[PDB]
Amino acid sequence: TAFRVSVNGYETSNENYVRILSEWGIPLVDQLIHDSGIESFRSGIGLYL
Amino acid sequence: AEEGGENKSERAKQANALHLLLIGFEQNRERINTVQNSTYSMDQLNFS
Repeated sequence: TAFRVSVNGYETSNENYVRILSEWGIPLVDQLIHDSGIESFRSGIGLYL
Repeated sequence: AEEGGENKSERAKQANALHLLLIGFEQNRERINTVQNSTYSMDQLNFS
């Protein structure tokens, strides 16, 4: 993808969670949900029914 | 005193590391946790 998320021990998981999200923001989450495949599942079953 | 030096032999070497490791262990015991491998940084350790 178009992200360079770097995970480091400089901060805790929550602090990295705050830092990582603050660095990039919501657009990173859009890819996360897209990769989850849940949206495709809704279209799949919906298309069939 | 017995060895007359810290790095004068392999036996003395073990004392040298032990002498400095024990000195190191006691000097910086407040920066060391028990089990979990502590992670720090310049900001977290005040290094300029």
